[PDB]
Amino acid sequence: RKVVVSALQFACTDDVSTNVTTAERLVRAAHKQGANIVLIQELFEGYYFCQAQREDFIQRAKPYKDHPTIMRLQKLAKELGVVIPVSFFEEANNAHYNSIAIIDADGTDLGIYRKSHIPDGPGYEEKFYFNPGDTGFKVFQTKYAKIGVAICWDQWFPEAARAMALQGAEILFYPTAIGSEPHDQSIDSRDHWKRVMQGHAGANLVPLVASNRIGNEIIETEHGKSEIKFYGNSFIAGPTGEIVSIADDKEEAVLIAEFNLDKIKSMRHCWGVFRDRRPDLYKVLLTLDGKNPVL
Amino acid sequence: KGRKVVVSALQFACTDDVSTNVTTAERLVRAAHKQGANIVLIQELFEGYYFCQAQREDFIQRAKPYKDHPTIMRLQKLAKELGVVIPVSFFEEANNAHYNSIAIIDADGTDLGIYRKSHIPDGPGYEEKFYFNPGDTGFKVFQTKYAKIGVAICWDQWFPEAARAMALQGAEILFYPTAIGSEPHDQSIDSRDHWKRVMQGHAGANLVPLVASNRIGNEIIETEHGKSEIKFYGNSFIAGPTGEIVSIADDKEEAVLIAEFNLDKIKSMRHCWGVFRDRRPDLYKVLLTLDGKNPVL
Amino acid sequence: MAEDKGRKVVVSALQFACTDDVSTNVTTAERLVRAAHKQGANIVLIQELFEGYYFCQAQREDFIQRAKPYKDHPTIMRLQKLAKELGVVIPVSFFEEANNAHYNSIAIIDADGTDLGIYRKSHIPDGPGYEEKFYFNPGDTGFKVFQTKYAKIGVAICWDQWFPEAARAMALQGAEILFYPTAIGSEPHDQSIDSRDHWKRVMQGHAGANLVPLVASNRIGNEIIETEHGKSEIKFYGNSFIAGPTGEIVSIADDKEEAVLIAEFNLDKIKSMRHCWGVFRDRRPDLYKVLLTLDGKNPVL
Amino acid sequence: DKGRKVVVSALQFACTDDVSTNVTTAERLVRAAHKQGANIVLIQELFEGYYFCQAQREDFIQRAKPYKDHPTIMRLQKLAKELGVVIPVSFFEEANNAHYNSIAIIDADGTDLGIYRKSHIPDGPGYEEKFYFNPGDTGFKVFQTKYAKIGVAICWDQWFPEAARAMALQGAEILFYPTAIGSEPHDQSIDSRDHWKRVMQGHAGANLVPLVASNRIGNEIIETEHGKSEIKFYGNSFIAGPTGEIVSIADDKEEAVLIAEFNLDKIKSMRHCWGVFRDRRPDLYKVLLTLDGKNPVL
Amino acid sequence: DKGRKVVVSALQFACTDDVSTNVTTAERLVRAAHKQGANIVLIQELFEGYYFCQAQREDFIQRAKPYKDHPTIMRLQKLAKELGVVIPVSFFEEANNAHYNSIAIIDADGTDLGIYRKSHIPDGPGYEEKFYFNPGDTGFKVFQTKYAKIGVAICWDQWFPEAARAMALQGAEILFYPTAIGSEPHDQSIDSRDHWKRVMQGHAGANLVPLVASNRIGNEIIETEHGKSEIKFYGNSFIAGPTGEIVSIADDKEEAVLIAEFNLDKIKSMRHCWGVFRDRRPDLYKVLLTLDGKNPVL
Amino acid sequence: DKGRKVVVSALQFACTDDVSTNVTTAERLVRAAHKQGANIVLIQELFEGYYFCQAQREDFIQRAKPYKDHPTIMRLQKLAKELGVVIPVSFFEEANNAHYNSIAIIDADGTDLGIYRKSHIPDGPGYEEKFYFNPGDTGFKVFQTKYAKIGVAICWDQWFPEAARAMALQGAEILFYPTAIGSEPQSIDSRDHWKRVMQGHAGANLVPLVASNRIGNEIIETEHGKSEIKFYGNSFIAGPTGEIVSIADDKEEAVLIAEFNLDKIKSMRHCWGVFRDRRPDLYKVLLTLDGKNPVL
Ligand SMILES: *C(O)(O)NCCCCN
Ligand SMILES: *C(O)(O)NCCCCN
Ligand SMILES: *C(O)(O)NCCCCN
Ligand SMILES: *C(O)(O)NCCCCN
Ligand SMILES: *C(O)(O)NCCCCN
Repeated sequence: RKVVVSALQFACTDDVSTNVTTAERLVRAAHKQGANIVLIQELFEGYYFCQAQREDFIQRAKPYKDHPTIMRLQKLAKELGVVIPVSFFEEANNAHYNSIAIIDADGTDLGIYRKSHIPDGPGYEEKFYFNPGDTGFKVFQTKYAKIGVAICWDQWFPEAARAMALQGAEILFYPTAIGSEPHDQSIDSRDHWKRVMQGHAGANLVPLVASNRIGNEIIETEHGKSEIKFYGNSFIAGPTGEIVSIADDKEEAVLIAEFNLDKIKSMRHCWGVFRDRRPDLYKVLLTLDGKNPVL
Repeated sequence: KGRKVVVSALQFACTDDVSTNVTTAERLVRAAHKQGANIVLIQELFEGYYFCQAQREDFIQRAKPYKDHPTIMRLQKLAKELGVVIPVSFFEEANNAHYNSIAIIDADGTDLGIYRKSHIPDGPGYEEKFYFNPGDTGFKVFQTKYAKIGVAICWDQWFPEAARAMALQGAEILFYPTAIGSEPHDQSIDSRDHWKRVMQGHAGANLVPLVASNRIGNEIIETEHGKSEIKFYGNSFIAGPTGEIVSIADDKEEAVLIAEFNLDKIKSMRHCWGVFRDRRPDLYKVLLTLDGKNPVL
Repeated sequence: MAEDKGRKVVVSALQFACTDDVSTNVTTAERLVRAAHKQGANIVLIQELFEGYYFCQAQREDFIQRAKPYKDHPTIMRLQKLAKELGVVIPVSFFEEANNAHYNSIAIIDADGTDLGIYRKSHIPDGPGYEEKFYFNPGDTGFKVFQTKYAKIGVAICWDQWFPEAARAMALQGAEILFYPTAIGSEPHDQSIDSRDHWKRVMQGHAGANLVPLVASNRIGNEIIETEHGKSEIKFYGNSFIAGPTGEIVSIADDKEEAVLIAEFNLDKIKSMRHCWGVFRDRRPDLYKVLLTLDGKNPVL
Repeated sequence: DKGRKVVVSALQFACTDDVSTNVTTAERLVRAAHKQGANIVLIQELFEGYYFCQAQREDFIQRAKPYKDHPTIMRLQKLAKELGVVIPVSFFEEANNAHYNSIAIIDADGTDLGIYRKSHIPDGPGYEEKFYFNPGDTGFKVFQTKYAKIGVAICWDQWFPEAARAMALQGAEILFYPTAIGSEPHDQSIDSRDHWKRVMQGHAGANLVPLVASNRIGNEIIETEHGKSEIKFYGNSFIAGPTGEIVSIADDKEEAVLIAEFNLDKIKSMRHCWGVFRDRRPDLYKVLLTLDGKNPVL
Repeated sequence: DKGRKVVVSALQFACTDDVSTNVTTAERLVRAAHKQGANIVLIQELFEGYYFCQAQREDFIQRAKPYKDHPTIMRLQKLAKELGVVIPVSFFEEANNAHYNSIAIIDADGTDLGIYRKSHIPDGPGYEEKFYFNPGDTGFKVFQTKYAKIGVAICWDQWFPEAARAMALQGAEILFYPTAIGSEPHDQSIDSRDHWKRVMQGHAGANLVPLVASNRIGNEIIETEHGKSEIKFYGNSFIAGPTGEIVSIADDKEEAVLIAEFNLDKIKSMRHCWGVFRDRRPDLYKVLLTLDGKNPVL
Repeated sequence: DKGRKVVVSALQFACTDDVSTNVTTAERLVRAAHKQGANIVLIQELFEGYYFCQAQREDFIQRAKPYKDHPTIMRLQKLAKELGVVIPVSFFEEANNAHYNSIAIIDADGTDLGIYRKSHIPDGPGYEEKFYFNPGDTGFKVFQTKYAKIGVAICWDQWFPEAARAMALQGAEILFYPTAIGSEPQSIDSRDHWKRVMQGHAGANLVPLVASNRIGNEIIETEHGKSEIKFYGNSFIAGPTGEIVSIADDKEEAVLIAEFNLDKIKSMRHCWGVFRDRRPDLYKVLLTLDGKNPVL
C-alpha cells in the first residue's frame, strides 16, 4: 500500500477568489505528479491577518456549514480523487476557531479539527481571534490512509503528534504560516521549526508533511503597518525524521513523496516503542506547572 | 450599515376576561407596529388575572393544549397581517402535565414552536410551583424573519444561566414577559430595582439587547385564606448590549416602548469584547450541582 | 336544580364461563354485552381469550394454530356489528397470527363500529397453568391509548395488570379509564396458591397512583385442558371489579357467579381531582432511568 | 422455618415544637421497639418539630442544618450503636444554598451509611414543601445494613410507584416511608387515609417486598404569614407484607409501636417465582421518562 | 503456513448433581485439551449441574448466583492463568431481581473480561428456560483475548443467523456456542441433531469464520412439578471450519476433547477476498428489526 | 397427511449461446417437471445465454431488455397458463439508465405478479459484475401465488442469511434461488460451501428451499482473452430442517421433484419457536457495514 503526498507553498493576496484559484492550480499540478493527498498552507484564503488585533478582522470568520471555499474544493477533491484538508477561520455562534475540514477523495466532508494550541505575540496575535480548540486531536480515515491533521502552532507539541499516532495516524499533516517576527528582525525560527517536527516523525515513526507560506505581507494594524516575511521551507519528512523533500524560502513549490504505509507500519510495530510506553508514569503531562493536574 | 430590528415592550392592565385582554394586546401590538416595531413582546399570562396568588383546583383547569389554541391562532393572524413576530405566553395543558409556556409566532404567521418555563417561583402571591411542572424544553433560540431570538418567561429572568444558554446558541435579542409586583404578605418588599439590575447584568454579560414586558394594575384574588392583593409595578424596559436602559415605562401607565438595534454592529461588538472567546467551560462543572458539590443526575 | 356538569361515562365489566366452542362463547359475550347496554353501559369489557378455554395450561404445537390474523377476524367483525348497533365501545381479546409472529392481542372497537387498532400484550406470564411464553411473542406495540366516542381509554391485557409501569404509561398519554381483560385462577401445581387479594391490591394501587378508574374482567368456572403430561385443571376465581380513582372498589363480583358490573364516572371531575392531587406535576423522570434496567444497573439496549 | 429473619417497626407519636422533647420521645419509643425485638425502627418525617410547612416563612428555612455533625443524627447514632438497631433519621438539610428534606441511614453498629434526599416534593395548602426544599438530587437509593438491604424514601415519595420500583430493582428487601399526612386546612372534606394506604399496598404487592410507613398523630397549629393554620395528623402507621396485606396497623390518635417479623429468604424466593421482575419490559418504558406522555425530559 | 495460528477445543461430558464434581470434570478436560495444544477451550452450557430447566420450580431459581465473586468463575480463573488458556464460563446469574443464563470470558492471563447474557431464550417441554431467565440485555459481544477476538453466545442463540452475523460484524474470528440439547420428553420422535449442526454450519459458511459447539451427553431425570421428566442429551460436539465443513466431531455418548488449529490471518484474508461483508445491503435489511415482517419494534 | 401440498421442481441444464435454443430447452424441462406433478418450477439464472457477467464487454450490455413486453417472459406466461404452473423468469433487465439482474414471478394462471431485482452485487478483484448490474432496489419480496407464498432471490443473494430471513419474516413458505456457479477448469471448488450456506437458510427459517444451477463448460473471449468456466450443477431441493431431499450431479440435465405439506411445515416452524424468540431489539448492528455506524 503506497500513498503519494504533497506539500504546496505559495504567496497569498488579500482576495479570497485569487487565493482559491492559486490553490486549485497547485492541487492539479500535485495530482498531475501522482499526489493522492495534497496539503494547502494555513488560512490560505487571505493575508495572515493575525498581525493585527482588529474587531473587523474577527468578522472574516464563516460557519463550517455551507462554507464557499470548502464547497468549491470538495468539487476539486472529487474530480481528481485526491484528499484535500481545508484551513479556514470558523465562526460557531459566538465561538471562533482556527479550523480545518478534511475532504476525502470522493469529495466527502469527513469532519473538522479545531486548532488546539493558539500562538501569541507580535506578528501572531492568534489568541485574540481563536478560542482554544475543543475537538481534541483527531485522525481521519481517508480512501488512502488514516491521517493526523493538526494546524500550525500544534506542530511544536510532541503531545499532539503522539496523540494522533496513538489514534492510528499513518501520516501527519501541518498547514503552517510562519516567518519573521515584526518586533525583532534577529529572530530566525526556520531551523528550530524543522527540528521539532523532525523529532515528532522520528519519535512516532510516521512521515510528516508541513506546508508553509511564502512572500512578504504588510498588515494595517491598530498601531500602524506591520510586516512579516514568510520563509517557506515546506517539507516532507520520512518516518525516521529525514527530510526527503524541501522547498526554499522564496519560490512557489509542489513537493512530492511516496511512502509504503504497510512497510512503515511493520517497522513501527517491530521497533516496539508504542508497547514500551509507560502511561503509568506520564501523569505530570496533565499538569501545566509540573505538579497540579488540571481540572 | 447592517441589519436593523425594531423591538417593543408592551405594558398593560388585565381583567379576568380573555376576550377583553386579547383585544387589549391587539390594540397595543398594532400601536407598536405603527411606530415601526418588528418584534413585539406581550407580558406573562396576559389572558387573565395573575391567578397564581391562589392555589386552587379550579384554576389549574384554566390550562389549554398548545394544539389549536384559540389565543395563539388569533394572534397568528395578526402576526401575518402586520409582518411582526409575536411571542404568546399561555397556560399549557399536555395530558397530565401543565406548563407556563410561550409559542413564538413568526412574521409570516408561522408557529415556530414553544418554550416551557424552566425556573418556577413560589411564595405568597406567586404560587407558581402549585400549577406548573418545571419546564422540559430546555432553553431555546428561534430563527425569526428578523433575528435569532431567545425567549424565556418571568422568573427565568433572574438566572444568568438561562441568558447565557440562549446567547451561546446564537440569540441576538433576549425577551422576558413578566408578572411582578408587590408581595401580599409583606408590604416592605420592593423588588423593582433588584429586578432590573439582574437583567441589565445579563444583557451586559452576553452583549445582547434585552426586552422585559411587565404587568400594571392592582389585582385582588380570592384564595383559600381569603383575599390576596398584588400591585403590579410595570417598569417595562428595553436594555442595550452594555445593559444601559434605552427605554423604560413607569409603574402605572399603559405603554408601548420602541427601540432599534443594529444586529451586525452589536455582533461585531460582542465578538470584539471577547467574553465568548475566553469562557472556561472546563471549570464550570460546579454549575451542574445545586449544593456546590454533588452533580445532579 | 341542575346535576353536576362533566362527561359521564358508564363502564361495565362482564364475568362468565367459557366452553371450548367459539360460537357458544361469542353468543355468551353478546348476551352479556346487551345486558350491560340495557343497564346503561357505554364501554363494555369482555375477559381475556374469551373465544375458548384458557388453553395455555398446555404447551402444544396444535394450540399455536388457534391463532388468526387481525385482518378480517370473524370474531372482531361480528362484535363490530354489535358495537355499532348498540353504540358501545367493545375491546376484543384474540390470539393473533402475524406471519410467523404470534401475539395475545386486543382490538378496540369504537361506538360507531370502527376498528380503532390493536394493543399487543407486553408482559407475558409463565409457569404451570399459565404457559403463555410458549405461545406469544412479547408485544411490540408498546402501551397505547385509544380515543373513543366517550373517552380516551387505556387497555392492556391480563398479566400487564401487575405492572405499575403499564398503568403509568397509559395515564401519561391521557388514558381516562384503564381496562384489563383477565384469566386468573388457581395454579395446578400448588393448591395453596390463592392470588386474588394480591391481584386486587396491585390494581387498586394503579388506580390510586394515577387517579383514574380501573375495570378488571375475569373468567369464572373450572377448566380442564389435556396437556402434553396429562389433564390439568384451573378454577378461575372471578372477582371482576371496578375501582374508582382513589383505588376504592365501587363494584365487585364473587368467585362463581356470572356477572354484569356497572359504574358511572364523571371524567371531568376526576380529571380535576387527578391534577389537583399533583402527582403528575411532581414526577421526576430525570431520576427514573433505573426503570429502563432489568437488574438495577445496566440500561437495556 | 429457615431463613434470614428481620423484625421491623413503625413508630407513631405526637410532636411539640421543641427539638429536645421530640428527640427524647423518639428515643423512648426506639427503646420500646427494641425491647419488643425490633432490628430496624422507623421514626416519622421531620419529627424534630412541628410540621412547619403549613407556612411559607423566611425564618422557617433557617431551621435547616448541615448533614455534617448534625446534633440529632449524632445523638441517634449513639442509640443505634447501644441497642444494635438500624435507625433512619429524617432531617431538614442545609447544603450551602441548597436545602433538602433528607434522611440519614444509621446502621446497627452506629455507622452513618449516607443520605437520601426527598425526590418528589408536595405542594398546596398545609403542605407547602416546594417553598422549602430543592427537589432531591441523590436519586433513589438502597442501603446495605447489618440486617437487610433496605430502600428508604420520604413521605410524598410514597405516592410514586416509580420510587418503589427503583428501590426494588436495586435490591431493596424492605421499603420504609417516614410520613407526615393528615387533614388539609383549606378543605375539611378531604380524607386521604384509605387512598394513601391503597397506593402503598400497591407498591408492596407489585414489587413483592414488605413496606413500613410511620406517620404523625395530633393536632398542630402553625402561625403562617396569613394567620393560623391547623392540621390533624391521622396516624394510621402500618406494616404491609409482600402481597400488600396489612400485617399491623395503628389508629388515628394513639401513640404506637408496631412490630412485624419477615423471612427475607422466603420472601426473595416468592418474589422471584411470581416472575414480575423476569417479565418487565424496559424497552417499552421510555414514556416514563416524559412528563407529558410525549417529550423525553432532558 | 505463515500467520497467527490458534488451537481451539470443544469439550463434551456428562454432568452429576454436584457442583464441585462437575467443575473438577471441566478442569480435568481443560487440562487434557491444553496438553494437546489448545489455546481456547469451550465447556458446555450450565455444566455446574443437571439441566434443571425440565422443571418450572421456585427452588431451582435460587440456584442462581451473582457474577461478582462467583466461586466457579474464580476457580476457573486460576486454571486459565496456570495453563495460559482462554476459558468461557457458563453460569446461572442472579442480578438483584433479574436472572440470566450468562457466560464470563476468562482470558489466558486469568483476567475476567466481562459477560454475555443469553439473548434468545428457548421454551417448551424439557427446555423451560423462559421460566428462569430474563432475555439477555448485553447484546451480542466480541471479546479481545490474548489469541483472538472471539464471539461467544449460548445454546439457543446458535439457531439465529442474526447472532452470528452480529458477532462477525464486530470482529469475531471464531464463534463459540456452549450447548445443552437432546431428546424432548413429550415426543420421542423428535431428533434435532442433524438440523442443529446444519444451522450452525450455515453460520460458519456465511460469515467465513470457524465455529465451535460443545454439548452435553448422558440421560438426566429431573423431578418436575408434574413428575419425572427425562432427556437423553446427544453430544455431537463439533468444530467447523470457515466454509462450514466439520473438521472434528464427537459421538452421542462418550466424553470428548476435540481439537483443531486455524490460521486466523489466512482466514481473515480469505474473508476479505470473498467480499461478502463489503457486498452486504444494510439499507435493505430493516425488516429484520420486525418480528412480524411489517412493524419495526420499539 | 392432511393440508395444502405443493410440488416444487429444480431444473438443471447446460446453456448454449443461442437464445431460441435455450428457451426451447427451458420449455422442454418445464413440461417434464409438470408431467411429474410439479406446481412451481425453477429455471437457473440468466438461462437465455452463456454467463457473460465476469467478461467486461460493452457489447453484451445490449442483451438487456425492458421488463415491459419481454419476449421471453411473455412466452413463459403462455406456458405457465397452459400448464397451471408457477414460473419465476430470470432475465437481464434494461430500465432507462439502470440495468439489473432481475426475475419476474409468473403465477399459475399466467399473471405477472411482479419483479425482484438482485440485491447483492460482488465488486472488487475477481468479480466485475457492476459493469452490468446496478444494485437491486426492490428490496426482498414475497409473492402470493396460487399454491404458496414464495420468496425468490438471485445468485450471489444466496450467500446472505439476511435475505432468506427477510423473506420468511414476510410469510414466504418456500425459498427459490436460481444461480450460476462454477470455477476455472483452479483448485477451489465451492459446491459444498454453497450447499451448507443454503441448507443453513432452510434450517434457520424452517422453510423448504429450491436451488437451480447450470452445468457445462463455457468459453467467452474477453478484453484479457479467453475465459473459461466449468459450472458444477448440484441443483437441489432442501426441506425445512436443511436436509437435502433431492440433488442433481455436476454434468447431466435434471428435473428434481419434491412435495411439501405447507400446513404441517407451518405448524413445525411455529412450534420450533425461533420466530417467537427473535430479538430485533438487539439486531441494529445488522444495519451497519462496519459493525458500528448505521447506513443511510
Ligand atoms: C502559526 O501561525 O501558528 N505559527 C505561529 C508562529 C509563532 C512564532 N512566534
Ligand atoms: C413571575 O411571575 O415569575 N415573577 C415571579 C416573582 C416572584 C417574587 N418573589
Ligand atoms: C393472565 O393470563 O395473564 N393471568 C396470568 C396469571 C399468572 C399466575 N401466576
Ligand atoms: C408528606 O409531607 O409529603 N405528605 C404530603 C401530603 C400532601 C397532601 N395533599
Ligand atoms: C439450549 O438449552 O438453549 N437448547 C434449547 C433446545 C430446545 C429444543 N427444542
